[PDB]
This record gives sequence, C-alpha cells and structure tokens, in this order.
Amino acid sequence: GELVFGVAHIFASFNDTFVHITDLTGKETIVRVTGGMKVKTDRDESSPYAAMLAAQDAAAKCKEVGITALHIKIRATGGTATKTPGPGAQAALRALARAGMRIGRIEDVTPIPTDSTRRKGGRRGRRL
Amino acid sequence: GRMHSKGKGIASSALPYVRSPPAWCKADADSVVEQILKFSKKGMSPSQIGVTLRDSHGIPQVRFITGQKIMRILKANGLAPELPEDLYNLIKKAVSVRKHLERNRKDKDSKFRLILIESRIHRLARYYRKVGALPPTWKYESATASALVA
Amino acid sequence: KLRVEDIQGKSCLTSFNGLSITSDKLRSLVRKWQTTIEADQTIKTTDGYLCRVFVIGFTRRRANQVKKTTYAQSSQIRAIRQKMFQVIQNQTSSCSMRELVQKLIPEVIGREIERATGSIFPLQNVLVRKVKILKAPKHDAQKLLELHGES
Amino acid sequence: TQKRRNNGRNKHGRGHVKFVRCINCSRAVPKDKAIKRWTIRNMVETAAIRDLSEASVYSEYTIPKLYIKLQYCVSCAIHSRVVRVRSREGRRIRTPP
Amino acid sequence: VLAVDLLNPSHESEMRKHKLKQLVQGPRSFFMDVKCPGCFNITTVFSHAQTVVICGSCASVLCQPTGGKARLMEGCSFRRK
Amino acid sequence: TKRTKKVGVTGKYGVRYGASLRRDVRKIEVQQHSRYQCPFCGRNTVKRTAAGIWCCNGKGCKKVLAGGAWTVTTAAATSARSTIRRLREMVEV
Amino acid sequence: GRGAPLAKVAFRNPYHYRTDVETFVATEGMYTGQFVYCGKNAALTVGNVLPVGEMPEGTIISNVEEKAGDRGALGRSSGNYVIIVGHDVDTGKTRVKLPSGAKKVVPSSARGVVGIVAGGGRIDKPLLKAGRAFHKYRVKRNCWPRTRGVAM
Amino acid sequence: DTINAKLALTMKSGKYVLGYKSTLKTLRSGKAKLILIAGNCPPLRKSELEYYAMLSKANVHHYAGTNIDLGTACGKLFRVGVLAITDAGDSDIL
RNA sequence: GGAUAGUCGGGGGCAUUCGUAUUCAAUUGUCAGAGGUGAAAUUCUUGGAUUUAUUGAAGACGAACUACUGCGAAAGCAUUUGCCAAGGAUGUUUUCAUUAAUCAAGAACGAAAGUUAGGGGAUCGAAGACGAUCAGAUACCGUCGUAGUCUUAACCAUAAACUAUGCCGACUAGGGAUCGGGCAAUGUUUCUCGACUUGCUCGGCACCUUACGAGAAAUCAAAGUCUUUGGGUUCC
Ligand SMILES: [Zn+2]
Ligand SMILES: [Zn+2]
Ligand SMILES: [Zn+2]
Repeated sequence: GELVFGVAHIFASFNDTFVHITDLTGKETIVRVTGGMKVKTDRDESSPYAAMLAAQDAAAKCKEVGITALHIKIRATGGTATKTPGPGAQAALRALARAGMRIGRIEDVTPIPTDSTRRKGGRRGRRL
Repeated sequence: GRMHSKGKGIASSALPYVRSPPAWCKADADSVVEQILKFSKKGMSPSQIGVTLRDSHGIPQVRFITGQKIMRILKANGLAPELPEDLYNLIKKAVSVRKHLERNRKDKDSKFRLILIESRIHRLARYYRKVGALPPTWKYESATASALVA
Repeated sequence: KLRVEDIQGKSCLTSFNGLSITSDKLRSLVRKWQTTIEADQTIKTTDGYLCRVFVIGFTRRRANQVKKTTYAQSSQIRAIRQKMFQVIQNQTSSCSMRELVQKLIPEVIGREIERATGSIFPLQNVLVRKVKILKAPKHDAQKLLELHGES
Repeated sequence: TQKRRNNGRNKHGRGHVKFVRCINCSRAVPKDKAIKRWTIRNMVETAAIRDLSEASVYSEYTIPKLYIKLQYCVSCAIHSRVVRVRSREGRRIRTPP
Repeated sequence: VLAVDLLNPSHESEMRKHKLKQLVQGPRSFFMDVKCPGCFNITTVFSHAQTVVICGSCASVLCQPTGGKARLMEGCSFRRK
Repeated sequence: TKRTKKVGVTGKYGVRYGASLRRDVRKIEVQQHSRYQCPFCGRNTVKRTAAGIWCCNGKGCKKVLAGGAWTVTTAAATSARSTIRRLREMVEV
Repeated sequence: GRGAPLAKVAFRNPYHYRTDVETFVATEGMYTGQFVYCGKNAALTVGNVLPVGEMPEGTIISNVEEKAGDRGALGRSSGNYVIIVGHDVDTGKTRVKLPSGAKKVVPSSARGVVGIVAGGGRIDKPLLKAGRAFHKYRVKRNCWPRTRGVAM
Repeated sequence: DTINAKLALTMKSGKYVLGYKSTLKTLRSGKAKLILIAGNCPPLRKSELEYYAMLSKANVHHYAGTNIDLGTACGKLFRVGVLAITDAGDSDIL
C-alpha cells in the first residue's frame, strides 16, 4: 500500500524517442526528457542504446523525486504516418522496469484515424 | 433477354396441359362471369381480379371455364377501360417519375429511368396504334401525361 | 474517465467523466469473416445529464458451421440496430448515473440484448464500447456532499 | 501478353475501387491490388517478459499485444521480401505458405 | 450417357428438375380445400396465393402470403385434388 | 424561328459589356423573369418585384412572399428551414 | 437604398386600446398575413423573435441584438445570417458566429429572428454599366463615382 | 391500399362532385358521406368545410398533396380543392 | 411487356445522426534541443521548442469489419436514421398477345484533370521558394507553399473510360466454393420464427481440372460448334 503511481507517455518514432513522466493526470509533468541529449550525433536518436540512456536518466530523476510505480502508455506518430512503435519504445520500457520501478497497465494510446485526410507523397510515394 | 436490363431471368407460369375445370370446381361458367363483372364494376385491374379468383375464389385459369379471357369478357359486357392495362400502368409510372423529377432536380439516374420508361411507353403506344386497339391519333403527351393516366 | 470536481482538505473528489474500452480489446474483438454492428444513442438520465453511448457487437458462429463467412444481411443489421436502440432506452430510462453505472459493470446491457436479438441472429461479445458525457449540472455540490463523506 | 488472369489484382463485377496508401513509401495503390499482411506483435521482447514480470504488479497480469495491418505496393513488397517473384507454374499457387 | 431415354425420363429425375426444364412444362402448385377449426364450411385456396383469403364464417386469417407457398397457421386439414 | 443562338434575353445588350458578363446576366435575368408556383395556391402566377418581393396574381392568395433577389427560394434558405425544423422537433421532446 | 425587403407587422398594445406597427427586417419565407411570435416562449419557427439563450446550438438567425434591448444589430443585410455556436449557463452568455467569420459573445437575453434575411444573393448579378451603379447609389448617398487619388 | 387508389375505384362506379360550391351544396343536403380536402387549401375554407361536415356527420380527410396533385389523382386537367363523395359505390372508402 | 407477394442490394436524390484523425486558438507543467534524412542541410527553439492536460473552431474523410463479396447501362457507389422515385432475380393455373434484336442519323449520363463565377479553403499539393547530391541538378530527397483537391449553379466529352474481348438467340464437360430467391427435412439449435447443416432448381460474380474443339502461340467454356467455310445485326 506504499506505492504511488505515475504515468509515462513513451513517445516512439523512427527518428526520435521521448520519455514523458507525469502523475496520474497528464498535467503537471514531473520529467520531460528526449533522446536527443544523451547522444550528440543527430543520427541514433531512436536507437535502443539512446532510449536506454534517456529512460534510465528519467528513472533516476523520478526515483529522487519520489515516484516509483509507473503506468505505461506507448504512443507512436499516429494519424497519417507509420503507426508502428519505434525501436526505442521497447528499450525505454525495459529501462523503466530495470531501474527498480514497478510497471503497470501497459497500454497503447496511438491516435487512430477514421480514414482521415491525405498523406504526403503525391500519389507516387517517397520515391528514392 | 430483358428489354431494358442486362438480366436474363426466366421466371414465368407453366399452364397445365389440361384445358378443363377441376372435378369439384362446379363454376357453372356464369357465376364466375357475374363475379368478374362485379369485380370490374369497382374498377380493379383485370390482372388483379384474375388473381383474386385464383386465390380467394379458388377458380382455375378463367379461360378453361368461362371460355373467354378476362379482357374479352369485360369488353363484351361493355366494362372496357379507355386504355389498355399495360399502357395505363406505364403512364402511371412515367407520371410518378416526372413528378419526382420536377421536385428532385439532381437525380440523373431517375432521369435516365424516365427516359427508358418514355421509350417503352412510346413503343407500346405505337404497337397499339398499329393494331387498332386505340384511335389512330394517340400522340403521347409529356405535359398532359397526367391527363392520359387520369 | 474521472473528472475532478471538488477539493476538500488535501483530497480531491471525482465524478464519472465517461468510459471506453482499450484499443487492445477493440482490435482483438474486430476480426475478418464476420459482421459487426455498431449503434449509438444520446440518452438523458433522471437528472440533467446527456450521455452518448456506443455499443459494438459481433455475429456468433453457431458451432457446426462449415462456411467461414457468417455474415449478416443489411436488413438483419438494421433490425439488430433497432433491437440495440429499444434495449438502450429500456435499460437507461428509469436509471440515474448510479443505476446506469451499476448496470454497466456486469454488462447488463449486453446480457439483456443478446437474448432479445437472438431471434434475429446469435451475436456475441456485445459490449458497451464507449460512453461519453456532454452536459454536467452546476457543480453538483450538495449532491456530492450527500453521496460522499463516509469514512 | 496477359501475364496473370487476374491482371494483377482480384476485381470482378466492379468498375472502381477506393485506393489506399503504402507504408514504406506511401504510394497510391488500389485496395485489392495492394498486399495485405498481418503483424501481431507483443508489447515486450521475448527476453523482456521476465524483467517485466519481476517489475510489474497485478499478480503477473497478462501482457497485452498489438495488432496492425500493413498495405504494401508491388515494388515495396518485392523490395521488403514479404512478396517475391515466382516461376510461371508457381505463380498460380494462391495458398499461403 | 450416350444412350438416354429422353422420351421417357425417370420419375425421380423429373422431380429434381425445374418446372420449365421438364419434357412437358406444367404447374407445381395445387388447390386445396380448407375447413375452419370451429365451422363446417369449405374454402378453396391456392398454394401460392398472393392476397389474403377471408373466410365467410367466423374464422381468422386463412393464409399468409409469403414469397412462395402460403403459410398455414390455424389447425385445418387440407385435401389435394 | 430560333432567332438567336446564345444571347437569348441578353440580346438587348448588343455587343458590349463582354460575353461572359452578358451570359452571367442572362442566367440571372431568366431566373428573375421566370414564373414560380405559389405554395398556398398552386398556380404558376408568382412574379418578382423589387428584388425580394414575390406576388401572386388572381382573385385568391393576394399575399406577398419575401424571397431572394432572383429566385423565390434559395438553397441557403431551404437548408436553414430544414435545420430549424430538425432542431425544433428535437427540442420539443 | 436597402437590398433586403422590409416587413410591416401589426401588434396589439397590451396596455392601451391601440395597435402598434413594427418594421421587422423581412426573413425569407415570410408572407403577408403570417403570424409572428416574439418572446421567451416563442416557437423555433422562421420569422419568430426569440432570445438567443432560449435556442439550441447551430441555429441560423438574423437581426441579432448585441445587447438585450438595442432592437437588432447583427445580421441585417440581405442574404446574411448569424449562427449560434454555443451557450454558457453560468453568467449566461451565448457565443455566435457573425457573417464576417468573427466570434462574438452576447448576453443570453439578446433577441434574434429565426431564419435568413430576405433578398437572397443580390451581389451575384453584375451591375453591367455605370447607369445601374448610378441608380444604386443615388438612393443611398453622394459617394459615386470615385476619382483616383493618383489622377489628382 | 391508398386514398388515391380508393378514389380510382370510386370514379368508375360512385357518386362524387367537384369544387367548393358543390361540396357545400352536398353537405347542406346531407347526402355527402365523404369529403376530401387538398393540402394547399385556404385555412378558412378548411375550417368551414370541417364545420359543415361535422354538422352533417360526414367524414373529413385532409390527405397529403396539393390541389394539383389532388386533381391529377381525381382524373382532371384542372385543380380540385375539395371532393364530396355522396356514394362510394363498390369501394370501401367509408 | 404489365401487374401481384415475400424479399434483396456499399443502386439514385433530399434531409439528417455519429466517429476519431489533421490543423489552428486560449491557458496550464517543464526546459534543450525539436524536425528531417541512408547521411544531411533548411527552418524553429531558454522569449518557453517538441511532448503532455482541458475547451473550442475549420474543412476534408468514413480506417479496422472490406472479401477472387454486393448494386448500378457505364463512369462509379462503404457512418446512422427518415422520406421520395426506381431496379434485377425469385414465386405465380396473374394480364395483353408478337407488342421483338440490332443500330447510320439523332439524344441522356459520362472518373480525374481543365473553365466561368459564388461560398468554402484542415491536410496534401501543379507553379514556385530554399539546403546536401554528382562534374553539372536544373529532377528525385526534407520544410514551406500558389492554382487545384470541397460544395452550389453553368461548361466540356476523354483515359490503360480494360474483361485490351460489341448485342440478341440455340447447343456443347467434371468438381467444389459464393450472392439473391424458391422447394423439401417426423436433421441440430432459438427466449415461431430466426441461426446452422444437407439435397434440388433459377438467376449472377467467379475458381480448379480437361481439351472433344479452337488458335501462330500465349491461352480460350468462349477466343468452341469455321476449307465439314451461311442464326440475325451495328462499329471498325
Ligand atoms: Zn510502397
Ligand atoms: Zn378464416
Ligand atoms: Zn398563389
């Protein structure tokens, strides 16, 4: 009965990952850490190693604040995009579990469109 | 094949090889004629009444007993409609579609259906004019189609 | 969904702000080779609340069915949706938010609709997928004070 | 030369089908002409289940899963190896492997 | 096969055929006589009746017009001739 | 005799003002000078006046309808009436 | 000088033996001999005048008051209308959308006429000559024609 | 069926009269059993016709459709405002 | 051809209900990067970027269910409900009786894009604006962004508008799925009928095998019934 629960909105994208830890309400965010400051090459922002470092740094920040239990909410780009979790979401979740914090209620909150507007590509796609 | 469709349905009715009334059906060939005249006095369709004698009265094909068709019997008795049944029904359908079209101005499918009905009604009218069942001057009118149906 | 209404001595009271099923459950329920029926309705309870309730159902394979089709005709879908309508009014007419939720936890709507719709199509997994509130009263201060305060 | 009887897609009794978008490139592809694939994945790695179980609550509760559908155009599917060129005789085999 | 008695088809074969595709086309319906469950009169009704038949005595709906054969609801016995 | 291919009623304007402007005026002029049915009488005896006044001739239904500049009823008014009726019917209950 | 028609409406004086004739802005669909109703308990019918707070969301109205009692300020030109976007019961005020696209908050006691101002689309027809422009502005004011400043 | 049908049955074998003056005469006589009123009728005329038929114990039906549609269903090239059927004949309109 | 009964349909029009997604606006918690790519670069961000929470607005669009399934003459048609007109198939001891097929000319409809105006303009996006790229990029790539994509009223008249296969009629082999209808089951099931299964038949979308038969072959149940050459009729 000594567990206090927060919420971690893990943003997952193929280009970058975000660790966003708040309380049970998304308001009054405790920590907001991106993966772009644990590495400085602008290339491996979504890499599992960078997600490992960013999540564990957030975990240390949360541990010193005094928030241990964390509900988990993974969210991809959504809308008219890949709609698949990035490579860093799994590493971020593993780091949060490994750092001594309880993980609860794993859920995906990726925004789904009901056949929304067009996507970039011009009917021929990103031809390479 | 269908006149104005791609369907090839063959649904119809197979008249029996016999040409005689059933044994128990003692229709006596005159009570049925009186029933037909009563059913025509109100003004029901010759096909509709023939359905009623087939279903409710239990009468077989009326020709096998009375010896004459429904249309022929009422024509002989004088209760002959001014226009043929198929002619009148097609004019009714055409009038209803035009009344719907004058309200709904953006129904091109209904306009196309109206054009098909107008082609069908004109071909039937031409046949009836040739066969002499109608006065020679029977030019169909679009504005007075309401007059022709009623 | 719980909306914070009142604050009283380091303790914030909450009220029902709506319910929905998780995306994992919804994606698990929806599958190919079956027909899905979705119905919605705006309902007014005993007090000044307006709620839009969404219910989704799926047709059930009998048992010995060989075809992997088990679809439903459009007319049958309309009849089932009509059945969905009349049951929602029946089960929410004489119910406040307390009784509406009370029937909501054990899926009373689903249990009492499957029997009603069984004469049209078997159906299965009929669940209230979502309920959204739209009109809340003026802070319900006295009603919340009477309802809460225990322990 | 008509390589395929279907002419590359399954469509009979229809004149137009609403197109969709690819995934890797997001090209305009007809709904039937596209390649539909199912990737049912888990929220954790196969080796991460133990770590999650050690660091979870609710009495080792069932870990959820993600169901997503991918639509691939012809070029992307061939490049991504989800669909490959087959022999003339083996083309007719519509049964999945 | 290659030797079929087209002049005299099998009785079973004719039954498992469309009413038109037979050697001689003919009706498959029948007129039956119905007595009211609480009366003594007779009524002739058609198998594929399109309109509701009303008995002249104290009786309920005689038949219900369906897509094919008319539904029979009341407890009546019919004779086919 | 057809007597005119395109300009129609606009032919009073001669060769000036531009063809496109003449055609745009032609369509609106036809609407303005066309007959319309009286919803309360049924006769096609409804004439325009002063770009918004529509009067019915005859010994009956001498009322004056407030309509559009060139037509008795416009699409915006018809849609507004439909949604007002829907709102009224949904608010009465 | 006004594109929209005007409506002369006769009321009955509630205090004296007398009748009062008003000058409503004509709404499309109104006819002479029609009965119009003005008040809080009036029905949601085209041509009736109701408070904005007594009407649902999305209704189309005209001659809307900015303040309760100024006798109509918003949506008075022909073919123009105001849409009631939403309400707010606490400190009762109604949000409306003006013909120019602006969003204005008014007290939930301002009156508006259900419907659209009569006169339809008047600007769709070209004036087609200076004579029509001369006659249009003759009954309005001395503002036509206009000399360009660079020509002075 | 439909009122338009029933009017179609009664025109072959039945007693009906057209217009407003004639229907007043039939109502005053008392032999008018049925009156039909067009949708786009003058409301004062509708109230007067209803009052006359109430006094004469005749049935009143204000069915959907303008006077043009009523006349078209009546079998006439003109507009009919009110029908007075004194004898249906062989139909079951009453 | 016309009735008539139960239907059936992502067929048409009008009104109407819902959905989240995208963008934008206010305010709130926070600070270092955010976007983007194979790598970049441009741009914006310690002034509060990105993210996250509440509310509201805009227009577009109906994902999953969505299928070698349905409808429509084709183009095309996928949120709910109501109304109007209509359509095929089926059942039928229903009505008329040759009322039929094909079309020069002649007319209706006719994707997308393009035009005239009005309203509307979120995303995408001709033209265009910048930064890597190769020797040159001027094009692919990233961000922004014009006309356009939406609707109303008028235009035109074409595409790989494809089944690269004119329409009507008759005959021609084996199987199993599939949609609509009908017939039969002392078969299963359901609080008078519905769901499932099986058999027969009609009308469609198709699939597998075979080739008596055809073709130059690929292949074709029509592209077969054609040197054993002739059922009828338009276009080329
Ligand atoms: Zn692709
Ligand atoms: Zn009976
Ligand atoms: Zn009039």
